[PDB]
Amino acid sequence: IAEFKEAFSLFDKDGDGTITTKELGTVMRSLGQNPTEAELQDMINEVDADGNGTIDFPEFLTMMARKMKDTDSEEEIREAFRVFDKDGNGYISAAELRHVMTNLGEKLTDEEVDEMIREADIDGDGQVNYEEFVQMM
Amino acid sequence: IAEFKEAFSLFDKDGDGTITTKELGTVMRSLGQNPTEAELQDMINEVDADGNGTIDFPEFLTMMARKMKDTDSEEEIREAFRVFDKDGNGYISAAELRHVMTNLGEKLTDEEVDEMIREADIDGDGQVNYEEFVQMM
Amino acid sequence: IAEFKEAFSLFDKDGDGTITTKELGTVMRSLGQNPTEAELQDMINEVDADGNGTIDFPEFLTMMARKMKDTDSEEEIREAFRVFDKDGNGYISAAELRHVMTNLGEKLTDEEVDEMIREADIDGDGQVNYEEFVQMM
Amino acid sequence: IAEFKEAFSLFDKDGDGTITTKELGTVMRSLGQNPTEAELQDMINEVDADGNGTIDFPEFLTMMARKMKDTDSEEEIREAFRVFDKDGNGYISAAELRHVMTNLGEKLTDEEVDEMIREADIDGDGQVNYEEFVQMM
Amino acid sequence: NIQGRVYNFLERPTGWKCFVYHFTVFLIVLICLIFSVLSTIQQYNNLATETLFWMEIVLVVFFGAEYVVRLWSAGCRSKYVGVWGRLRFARKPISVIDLIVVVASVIVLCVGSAIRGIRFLQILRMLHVDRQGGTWRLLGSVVFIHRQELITTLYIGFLGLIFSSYFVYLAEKDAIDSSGEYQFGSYADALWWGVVTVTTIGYGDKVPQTWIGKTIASCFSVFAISFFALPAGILGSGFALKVQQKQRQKHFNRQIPAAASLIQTAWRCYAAENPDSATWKIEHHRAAIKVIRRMQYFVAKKKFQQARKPYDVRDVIEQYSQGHLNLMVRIKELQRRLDQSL
Amino acid sequence: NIQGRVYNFLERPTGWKCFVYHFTVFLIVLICLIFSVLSTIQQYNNLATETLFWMEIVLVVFFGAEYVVRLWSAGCRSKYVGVWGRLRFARKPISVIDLIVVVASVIVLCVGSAIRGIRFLQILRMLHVDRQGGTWRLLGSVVFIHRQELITTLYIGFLGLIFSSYFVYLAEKDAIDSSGEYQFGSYADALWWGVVTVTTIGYGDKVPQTWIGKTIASCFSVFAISFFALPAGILGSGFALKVQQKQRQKHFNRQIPAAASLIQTAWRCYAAENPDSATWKIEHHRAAIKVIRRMQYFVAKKKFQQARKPYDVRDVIEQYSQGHLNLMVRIKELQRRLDQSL
Amino acid sequence: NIQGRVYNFLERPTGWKCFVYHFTVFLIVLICLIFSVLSTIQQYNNLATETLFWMEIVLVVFFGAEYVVRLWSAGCRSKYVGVWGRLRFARKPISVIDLIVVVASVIVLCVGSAIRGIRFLQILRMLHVDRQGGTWRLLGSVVFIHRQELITTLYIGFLGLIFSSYFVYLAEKDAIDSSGEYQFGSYADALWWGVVTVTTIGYGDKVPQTWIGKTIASCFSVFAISFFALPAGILGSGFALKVQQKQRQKHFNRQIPAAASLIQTAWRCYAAENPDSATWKIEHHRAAIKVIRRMQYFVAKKKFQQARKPYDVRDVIEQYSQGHLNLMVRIKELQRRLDQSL
Amino acid sequence: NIQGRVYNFLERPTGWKCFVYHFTVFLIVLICLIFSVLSTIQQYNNLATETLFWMEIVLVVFFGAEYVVRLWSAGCRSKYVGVWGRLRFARKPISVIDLIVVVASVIVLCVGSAIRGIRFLQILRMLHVDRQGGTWRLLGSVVFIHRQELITTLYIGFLGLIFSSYFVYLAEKDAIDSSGEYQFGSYADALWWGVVTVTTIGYGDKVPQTWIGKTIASCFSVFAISFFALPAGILGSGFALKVQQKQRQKHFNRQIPAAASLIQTAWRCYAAENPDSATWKIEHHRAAIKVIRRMQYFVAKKKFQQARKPYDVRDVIEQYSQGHLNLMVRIKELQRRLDQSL
Ligand SMILES: COc1ccc(-c2csc(NC(=O)[C@H]3CCCCN3S(=O)(=O)c3ccc(C)cc3)n2)cc1
Ligand SMILES: COc1ccc(-c2csc(NC(=O)[C@H]3CCCCN3S(=O)(=O)c3ccc(C)cc3)n2)cc1
Ligand SMILES: COc1ccc(-c2csc(NC(=O)[C@H]3CCCCN3S(=O)(=O)c3ccc(C)cc3)n2)cc1
Ligand SMILES: [Ca+2]
Ligand SMILES: [Ca+2]
Ligand SMILES: [Ca+2]
Ligand SMILES: [Ca+2]
Ligand SMILES: [Ca+2]
Ligand SMILES: [Ca+2]
Ligand SMILES: [Ca+2]
Ligand SMILES: [Ca+2]
Ligand SMILES: [Ca+2]
Ligand SMILES: [Ca+2]
Ligand SMILES: [Ca+2]
Ligand SMILES: [Ca+2]
Repeated sequence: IAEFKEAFSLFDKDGDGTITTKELGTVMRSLGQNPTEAELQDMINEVDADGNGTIDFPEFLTMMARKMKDTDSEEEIREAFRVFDKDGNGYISAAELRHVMTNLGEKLTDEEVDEMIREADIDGDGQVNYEEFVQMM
Repeated sequence: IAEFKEAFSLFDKDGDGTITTKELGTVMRSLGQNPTEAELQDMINEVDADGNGTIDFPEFLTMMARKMKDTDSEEEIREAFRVFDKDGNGYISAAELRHVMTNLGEKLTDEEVDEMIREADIDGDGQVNYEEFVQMM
Repeated sequence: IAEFKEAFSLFDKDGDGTITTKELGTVMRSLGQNPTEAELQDMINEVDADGNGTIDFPEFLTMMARKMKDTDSEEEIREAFRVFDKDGNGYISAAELRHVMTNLGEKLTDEEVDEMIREADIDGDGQVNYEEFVQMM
Repeated sequence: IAEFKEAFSLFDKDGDGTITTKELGTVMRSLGQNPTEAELQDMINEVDADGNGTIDFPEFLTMMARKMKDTDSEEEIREAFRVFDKDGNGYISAAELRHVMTNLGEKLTDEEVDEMIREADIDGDGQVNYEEFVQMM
Repeated sequence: NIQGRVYNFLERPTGWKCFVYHFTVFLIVLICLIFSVLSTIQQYNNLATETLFWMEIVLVVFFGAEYVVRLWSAGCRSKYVGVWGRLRFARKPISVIDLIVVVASVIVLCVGSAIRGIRFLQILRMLHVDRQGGTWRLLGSVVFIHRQELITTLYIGFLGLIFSSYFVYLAEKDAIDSSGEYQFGSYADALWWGVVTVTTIGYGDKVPQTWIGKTIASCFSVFAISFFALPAGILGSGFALKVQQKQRQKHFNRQIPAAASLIQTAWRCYAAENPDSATWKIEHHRAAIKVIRRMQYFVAKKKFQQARKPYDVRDVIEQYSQGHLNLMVRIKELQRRLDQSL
Repeated sequence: NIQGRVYNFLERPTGWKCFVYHFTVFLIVLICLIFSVLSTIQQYNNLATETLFWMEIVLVVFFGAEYVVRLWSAGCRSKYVGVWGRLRFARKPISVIDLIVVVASVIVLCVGSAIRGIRFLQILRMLHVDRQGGTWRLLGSVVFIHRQELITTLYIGFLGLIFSSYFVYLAEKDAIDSSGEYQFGSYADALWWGVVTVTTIGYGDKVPQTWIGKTIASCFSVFAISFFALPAGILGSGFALKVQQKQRQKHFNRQIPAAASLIQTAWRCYAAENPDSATWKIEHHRAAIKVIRRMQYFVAKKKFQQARKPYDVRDVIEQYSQGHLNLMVRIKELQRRLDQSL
Repeated sequence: NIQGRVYNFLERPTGWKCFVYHFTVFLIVLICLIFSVLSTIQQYNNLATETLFWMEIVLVVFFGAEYVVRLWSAGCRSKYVGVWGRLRFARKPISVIDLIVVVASVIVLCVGSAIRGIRFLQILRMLHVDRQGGTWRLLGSVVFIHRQELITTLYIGFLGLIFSSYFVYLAEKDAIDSSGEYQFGSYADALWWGVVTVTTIGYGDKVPQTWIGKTIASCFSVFAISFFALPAGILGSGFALKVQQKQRQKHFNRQIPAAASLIQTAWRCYAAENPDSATWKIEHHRAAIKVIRRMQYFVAKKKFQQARKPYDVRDVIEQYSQGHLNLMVRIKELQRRLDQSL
Repeated sequence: NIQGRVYNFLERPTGWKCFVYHFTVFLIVLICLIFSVLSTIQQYNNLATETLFWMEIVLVVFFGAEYVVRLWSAGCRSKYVGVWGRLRFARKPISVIDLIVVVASVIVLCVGSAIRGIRFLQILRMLHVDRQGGTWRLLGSVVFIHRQELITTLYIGFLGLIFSSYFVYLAEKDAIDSSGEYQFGSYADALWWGVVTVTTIGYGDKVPQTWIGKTIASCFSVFAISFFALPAGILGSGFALKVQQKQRQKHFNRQIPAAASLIQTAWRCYAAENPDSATWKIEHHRAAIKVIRRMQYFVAKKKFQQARKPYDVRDVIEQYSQGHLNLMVRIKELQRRLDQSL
């Protein structure tokens, strides 16, 4: 509860009580992510509960309230992994997973790829059971 | 009747007998509203009876002829207040109404918000019956 | 037949055997109409039989081949006049016709408006029978 | 197999192992075709198997794997020639074919037009059987 | 103006006055039809003949007066002027129907009084309420739009009916039923049964008796009832799509500039023929002027057609391509101007 | 708050509690109806009268209590306040149906005990489950949307029925069947047969006997069964398109700014009437202010209507035209500024 | 040219001459079929045999001449050249049908004269009017498009029919009706009744007698008539959507550039194989050239497919994304040039 | 790999081998069902019992072997691992159906031999061909999508049936027919007649006799047959629209980047919980990082959902608004830079 106000005020940096696209972009630049205006607008739309155009503290509270472990979220992750999964089965090669994670879509580095494969392929095999991986998540 | 010609000529300021987007924008700037070209075009489209692109005196007369107290207009206001109204009931908190009026959509100031709440919540209660408010309107 | 080649070559002015948007625009500017690129493109699309992008002599011949007196064209003119015609009848006031011709859509001058009303209202009455006018056309 | 790597590396010119729109455009400029960004994007989309945005060596291998002699491709060529073919029959005049090839769509020169007509009209007649031409292809 | 008002009140209803007038006329016609049914009933003829005759006289006088006043008021519109215009209006099928009903009723009541005319005229006069053709016109438009699929359905259904009826006729040609009567005595009877089954009525007077006939009837029924009920679904989906596009149409204020442009271009083309005219305000130059005016007329006609037709994705993409080309041209002009400056 | 909660639980179900409550009530009503059917069966009346009476007493007490508590809870919403508001709520047809059922059951059980009331009241009370009208409202909306085509279909079908029935009546007026009974004794019987055939029921009690009648029946059946089954297809396609557009609608977070703007503009227009008010923050100037506020109200109303209505290609093209005009104006401004500089 | 004209007049009707020719041929075939029905009628055979034989001789001679002239005229198109091309044309099902009808009629009239051939040949020759397959092709296309849902409907309907028929057979296995006959004597009879009920025919020869059977029949009828009438609605909606998209298609002048580009790219790819050719106008360079030509061929094929297919929102969004990327790139170029200048 | 290949060949057919295998199995089941029908026929039991028993033994052995091999091959997919995974696979309804059929057939043939099991098991085993549920799943999806309108139709139809049946029962309660039997002896019989009429079957066993009953039946038939045939049209239009949107869907190469982004964002959010991890590559800063990662996860999920869902006008307008805002911002930046320079 208390940390929510501090986190909300952390993005503020001006004490106006409201978060805007420019404010979030400046915070992201200070962090060092180098975002774009389209990404900023998409994020503001996705977190904006009412849709007025800015981010309010009640909206931030609602966004914190909605979280992981949702059945819909687990199903979405499962079917995304299935789409990545050829042969219609539940197994994908570690090399193929590494290649797709490091090239396709978002870019990842060697250390995070190694952590991902370590957390996924717990056993010493060339395949990863994404169902059990998601269940572990 | 006579005031319609004076009002129509007031927006003219050039005696050409026709109102255009630039003319209306200049009038709005002189008034001090600071509008935009999109708003000007939308207003011209909404008042333009034939749709040629400009505003004529017969069109202004028709716009004056169409007015409030319409059953459709009352229904529209009622359902807008219902959309603003949570719990599906007919009551909304005065604080919530003040917040939504001052932040969401059009911006309003303290004096006009006070007048609105005074005209709405006639009795000393924290709820406003928008049905009776619209009927009073 | 012979005049078609001369007319086609008149728009050419460069002897390349093909009419283009820029060529037609230059011809229109020399005539003194002051057109726009959108109008030029629409005209080229409407006269372009194959749709390649330019105007050929066979296409000009086809355009000359298609002409007035078509039943579809007469019906189109009739229903356009009906749309201009209030009361659902076949009669429109001469003053209303003059106003709509001089203001709405294409602009016309006093002499051409006078010729139009003279050719339409043959009899000394304040109404014009557009059916008989089109039949006379 | 070996020539595929050399051909893929030929478009590379930078040894990064991936072909991009700018790289392909530079290769095309060096060749001397003078392309456009829209054409480059369309080509990249058409050869991009996954759709990430760039061209990979497995995608180039798949593109090489898919080739001519397909029944769908032959049917497409046949119906395109039929669309070019008036009278609903299978014969088109050599002069009309020459005109459409040299003017409509892609531009061709005298030598290539002569080669095309020589390969199409094997016999000394003014008509070309596009069915037999495609079968010969 | 009174002529136009009465013509509107009698042929183009707009208010509750015209609505109640038409409703009362239709209700009177329906009451007369019901009394005709009662008269046709063998036990209720003597007590109904007199009232039927009186109501017929009243209704024929009323319809004669209505037809006379409608003919008088038909001259409001410019299309109907003078004797020739009145004749052109009377040539319309609804006016022809009214005239035929009036003359037949008058001659029948002059002859009379047992006659089938006093009933068939009521049957035909129940059709008089279809003023302006606002129903038959819609039905014909939809049928003409769907003609290809409707003909396909009719042909497939008829061919299946013929073939299956012949097969069942071969199957049960000599199948005597319990009542000692040949259920399928001839291909005509078999075809009647086939029509009944494909129309999914099932009277039950003719039913197959042998197992071959039963199997053939079952298979053909399952594979042809869909085809013989297809027009209902086709017309229903057509009506729904038509009303959806009707509610999706643009407002009537977006057609006025297009109509104005079309009329102006047509007038310019017409005046181009006359050498001495006021249209010559901005030999070979005259030919160029008339060609340009013809092109303007064509483009105006196309624009009017597109504006009248409901908005489409092809219209959207065309307009966007035009705007994008304009923006690209202007940006190219700015680029070349900047290059010239620097 | 408890009043609002109980009103929601009794009239606007939202959870499994309300779902199971309504399901149990409907199941009890259905059980009572089945027992009424058993009582109406001549052989199962003495063993069912007592249980029917007891269940009727229990159910009438339960429904009286439910109506009383619903009337008490109807005051949660602002529309129903005081005696007048409670009367306005009771004026609703469903409340009227419940009150009529309650009073009729009470008076019937006070009089009683062979009576048709104890069954017709169950028949009418099976309708009580249609709370909020979430079914009849949808049906009425779709019928009113498709009214034109529905009326066209009804008129064409009725006219075809009448004409074909008369033709068949003329064909087989004197066709004695095997059982020695006139199949078509009168136009009334012929019309009954026509209704049966167009509705595609085929009872078989009246079947044509002469070949002229058979041919006419076949042709008219093939050409009119589609029209008399058309409303099913029309309503089905309408329902499918309506649900497709419902699933295509925009989210509820896109209507809030439009509603806010509409309310603000309406309040500004209302306050413009009062001369001394806080709304005078940015004679002739007052008239200009009120005209501008009226224009803002109109444009806000139109924007709200467009936002509420599902997205359309006309909305897309309008928005693109607005954006393109904005971009063109700004590029023109940049061009003129550059020309001024150089 | 006369060969092409006669082929068009005989197989691809375009004018009222061909329309009236086909109408007359179809009317003659229908008249012959009606006379065959009259002959099959037991009381109208002696007075119709001679005219049937004469009309059959005339029609077989006419159809033989028509087939001969059609075979002669089939050589206009390039696909049919020489003996092999004529054989390929004759291999088409319609030509096969005509040849079979001709040979069967000739052999039947040579043998003859009571025979079923003189009627079944008329039944099969009523199919000859379906020239070019403009009906069966459309039906097959729609069925193949909807195959998944059609198979789902057929499977669900058949399974429901089987299960409900078995349940009713168990219910009324020993239910003797009034006429002293077992209505459901075996599962075969119960299955016949089930087929009748699901097809919604209702012959009435077999009707349930026990209350369990009546209840099961009612429930299954209400829950399966919709499924067994589903194909009618599916095909109707499919036809309506197909005709809507057909009327929404782009004009034929928007496919010409795409076809030209496809042909040019295909020819370039073909000529790339030959080392010495005129196509080498702008080893490793040759491989790059052929790869680029292959890519051009693929993109041209995709563009042609998109142009041929009716305009879609995906096409609109793709084109807008391309244009927006172009504009963004050019604006970036202008920005970098301005930064370099200043 | 052989386990996966055999699982694909036995449960997810892809080639003509699997197609012909399933076709042969279904044909054998259908042949066994036909022989069971012949056995149920009273005159064809002694000559069919032995072959029915032999075919049943062969088929039960074959299906036991098929179930065993399917259970062995179900371990290819990761969802089914070990004993618990095999049990989870067997818990699926189709596997349950197969197991029940196998055990019932084994116990029946061990007991046996006149029994209804040898037929009801065939009836239930005809359902075994519905592998993967590719039919029932589609039907359930469409029904769940249209549930609101389907419930509305069912409720309106049932209420109309009840009310009209009661009215007709009141009309013809004492109408003795020609055969001296009460056509409507009780409300149960009247309700059976009402069900028959609304389902449009028309058995003809119960037909109204009095004119009041005939009129009520006609009016209610015309006004309720459409409602009781509505589900056919609703489901047909739903299937057609679903297949149209299916053919309008985007290609599978447009979902890969969205899935990649979703997986990456989910992994980042998961790793944010662990303090010491490699994800900390670009206290309060940690909270900001995790909030930003949560926002990225949400936007990636929304983008993936939009990409998976077929393209829509709302998607088009959203994308255009984003692009227009980007262009406007960049043009504003250029304008302010130019103003600063000059
Ligand atoms: C619910 O169960 C189903 C499942 C599928 C359908 C369905 C839709 S379309 C279709 N094709 C048909 O009904 C076509 C094509 C396939 C063979 C049967 N005919 S033929 O009778 O017209 C017919 C009859 C006689 C002659 C001389 C020619 C043609 N069959 C209907 C109900
Ligand atoms: C599968 O085979 C087919 C093929 C086509 C159709 C079909 C669709 S629309 C249509 N036009 C009709 O059914 C219209 C128009 C054409 C003539 C017949 N009527 S009338 O009976 O209403 C009728 C009856 C009595 C009176 C006094 C007036 C009008 N006929 C139906 C089934
Ligand atoms: C107007 O009143 C209405 C209301 C709703 C509908 C409706 C639409 S879809 C649907 N689902 C059905 O009809 C499905 C699913 C629900 C249970 C009944 N079946 S089963 O008979 O096919 C059937 C029969 C036998 C066997 C062995 C398996 C399946 N029921 C129909 C009419
Ligand atoms: Ca802020
Ligand atoms: Ca907000
Ligand atoms: Ca693993
Ligand atoms: Ca002006
Ligand atoms: Ca205006
Ligand atoms: Ca209040
Ligand atoms: Ca040129
Ligand atoms: Ca051209
Ligand atoms: Ca005049
Ligand atoms: Ca690269
Ligand atoms: Ca790639
Ligand atoms: Ca050749």
